[PDB]
Amino acid sequence: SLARAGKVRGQTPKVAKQEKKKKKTGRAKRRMQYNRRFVNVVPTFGKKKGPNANS
Amino acid sequence: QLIKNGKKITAFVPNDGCLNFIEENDEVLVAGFGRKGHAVGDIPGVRFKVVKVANVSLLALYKGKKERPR
Amino acid sequence: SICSTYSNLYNHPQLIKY
Amino acid sequence: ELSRVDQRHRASQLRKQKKEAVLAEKRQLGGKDGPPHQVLVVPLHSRISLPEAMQLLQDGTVHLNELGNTQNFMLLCPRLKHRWFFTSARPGDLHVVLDMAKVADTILFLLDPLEGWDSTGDYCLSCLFAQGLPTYTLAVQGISGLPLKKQIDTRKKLSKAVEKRFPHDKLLLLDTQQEAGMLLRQLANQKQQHLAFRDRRAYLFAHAVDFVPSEENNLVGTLKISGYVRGQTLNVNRLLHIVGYGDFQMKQIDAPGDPFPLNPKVLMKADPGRQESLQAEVIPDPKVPKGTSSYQAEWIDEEAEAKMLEKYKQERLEEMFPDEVDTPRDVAARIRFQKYRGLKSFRTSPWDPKENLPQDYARIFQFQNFTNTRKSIFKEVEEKEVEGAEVGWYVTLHVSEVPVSVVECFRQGTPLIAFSLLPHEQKMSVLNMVVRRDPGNTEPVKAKEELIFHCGFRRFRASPLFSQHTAADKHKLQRFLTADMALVATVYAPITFPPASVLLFKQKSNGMHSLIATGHLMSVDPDRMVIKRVVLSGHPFKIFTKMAVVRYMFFNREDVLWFKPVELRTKWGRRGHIKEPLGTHGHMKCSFDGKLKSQDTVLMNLYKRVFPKWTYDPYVPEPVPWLKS
RNA sequence: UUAAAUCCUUUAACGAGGAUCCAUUGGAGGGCAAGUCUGGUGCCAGCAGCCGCGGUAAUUCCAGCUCCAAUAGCGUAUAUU
RNA sequence: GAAACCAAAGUCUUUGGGUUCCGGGGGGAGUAUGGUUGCAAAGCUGAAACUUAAAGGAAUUGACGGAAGGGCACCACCAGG
Repeated sequence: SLARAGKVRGQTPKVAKQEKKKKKTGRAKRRMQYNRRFVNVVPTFGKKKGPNANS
Repeated sequence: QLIKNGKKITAFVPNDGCLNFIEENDEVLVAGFGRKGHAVGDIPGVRFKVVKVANVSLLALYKGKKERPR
Repeated sequence: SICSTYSNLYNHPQLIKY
Repeated sequence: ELSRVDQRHRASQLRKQKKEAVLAEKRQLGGKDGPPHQVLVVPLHSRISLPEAMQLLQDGTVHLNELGNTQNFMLLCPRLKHRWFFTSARPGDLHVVLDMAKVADTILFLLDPLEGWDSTGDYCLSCLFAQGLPTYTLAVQGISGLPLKKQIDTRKKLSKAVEKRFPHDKLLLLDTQQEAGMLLRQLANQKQQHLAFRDRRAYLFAHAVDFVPSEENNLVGTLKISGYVRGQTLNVNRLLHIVGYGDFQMKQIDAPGDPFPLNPKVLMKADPGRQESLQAEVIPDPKVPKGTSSYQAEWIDEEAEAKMLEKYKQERLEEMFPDEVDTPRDVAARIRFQKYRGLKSFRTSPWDPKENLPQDYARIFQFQNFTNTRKSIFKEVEEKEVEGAEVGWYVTLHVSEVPVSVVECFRQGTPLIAFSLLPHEQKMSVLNMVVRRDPGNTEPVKAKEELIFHCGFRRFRASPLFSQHTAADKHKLQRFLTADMALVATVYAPITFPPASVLLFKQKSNGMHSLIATGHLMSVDPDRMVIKRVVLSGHPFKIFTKMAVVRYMFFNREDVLWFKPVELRTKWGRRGHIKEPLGTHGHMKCSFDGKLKSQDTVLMNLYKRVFPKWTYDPYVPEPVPWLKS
């Protein structure tokens, strides 16, 4: 009774990944992190927007 | 059934579709769940989980990184 | 005559007994 | 247990038991009493020259046997007290490799130093992995013919490249004869990987083949196959199957002298008539006025490419929409879907397994209790001893009825093996085999396509059915072979006992076999129901509270009345049923548990039982060497 | 350099434009840092050390994008503190 | 002091007057076994495997009462049409 194995993994639509430019790695990534949170700061009255905050 | 002592135990195969990689009379490497002898979460009476099936890992088979012999 | 059928049970394979 | 000396005594007793079992297991193979140690050799890359490794590996005493193309030899030494039979096989050649690697005790893979393996080597290695690996030894050829600064880096890069297929295994290089002796000593003492299908039947490798024709015109004669028994005790009354040429009965077994003894004519048995198994693959027994109307009378080359792209579009419309088949507006729906019925739930709704069976099941065999019969047969194989020829004996087999061309194949270079079957194995049944798709090929495959099967020492063309691998009584038909799903192929075939490895190939073009699927054999029974589902879609175009008027699902009025007892479901999760048709066209009233969206779509599921086609034939064409495009 | 070599160090020549000489391992409800995003599934498959998520809008599943942590390292099991 | 309460249940992170017994999440279980005493009943000492995300202690409000009292209505009754 019931007991499917791998129903949804094999049943989900297969979408290939997009091709984007490579990320900076190492000290360059830490530089890009630093000048995003502490250098080009945006004035906000309550700071209600996160980094991944969408809609 | 374990080799070194002969005990019968039950191991939970973690991910979806990973059960099809295990066959009867296959050599498996098994580790615990993490609570050191305690049944973990939703599964009653199971202390263990499968790590390797036929000398390749379940994670490599799940991600399609390796093929298993038989 | 909507979802009704007769479906007689015929021509079964020969089985090897135990 | 306590009492430390008694605990150590228990440990010593367990040590002695395990040591006795291991030493008993290791005496059976490659020695004075046992059969010769068969070692097959595959060079994975095309740059590797196999004859150089073979003249490096031959030197004890060698006996250079020969064939039409292949050159395999017999090795004997009393220094290691060991007896070998070395054979060669080339990758890409599906026939030879897959036919005689299923009898070798040890496989030796050869790897070129610079790259890991060729594409043909990868294809052959995937087939060998999927068919069942014996004990394998990795070896390389061109390491010592390099500068040392390049030698160390080449070994490092090669060990990096190997790890994706063989996770952790040592590499033994062959350039000198001393290295060959070390490799021979390594192959003499190895942890043997025991393959079950070899062990539960009685297989044989043909060391010499003779033909005595009864009549030249009939092209039929007696085979004399001489070789070493390696499986179980070989019984004359059992049938014999040659892997590429079918199953048929034997006549006589005799024992000549051993041509290759480690430390240096009479017949054993002839077949009785009654006790011999009968070769029968199938069942033997098959008043009104002139003008008034009824309304008032109630008061009284590129075609294959186009088909391939059509198959691609069909597979694309099968995955993004699972089983929706359009209702034809020319034919009435109750006529085209006459044999389809509605199930309340696919798991719990009853369906008689013997309800409406085709005439093809009147030609096959069923098992009353397959597990019990398998257990009894295996118990009679292992626990019982039969008066036939034991393993390790050099015997000659007189087999009554064979075609001539098989002998011709043995003179072309193709290897010949023959295995004695289990009882009730020549009969035909419906094999259910669980298979998953190999990522090497991406060709779309429908349900009843014609595919070539390698199901455990058997090869046959067949048209399977693909189903979900569930635990319920009913299993839904899969119209296409999905890549990540593990599916069940259901097809008519001679019945064999698990465990058995299963390979699914497809004839691509120019005799090139493409590996499309692999897996193993599940329990065999024709009672495993395969259900084809057809989904009819309709559009709810007048929405009120809890009820709606739906069009385009049918087009007649009696078509709605025919499918009235079948309930409708909804892509947004609603459940309902048809109340009444209103239009003379396919307009109908449907009640639901909730209110339908304007964005919504009603749909119903119809179910029928489908049975596989009878396209079984043991003949399979010989593959050409495999190559990439 | 060294018994003789290898490696390190020193120096001839060739050797960098992003489809490259391309960095991963885990996670994104809370504990605990980072999505009420989109598609599929529908107490099923599954996730989840714990609390809990999934029975048709799933912040927790399977995937795409994005984001977070450590980083040539990151997980999991076990003993111990 | 968690509090109800307590001149002790105080002189406690400003923690040391002497000393005896005894507890370590809830079950298994005061169970099995062993020893000992008893005519017996049983008393004393006393586990493990396994199971479980809880069990409890103090107080704070009051849906719901099959708890009780009053009041109102010819969309309730009485006498009637």
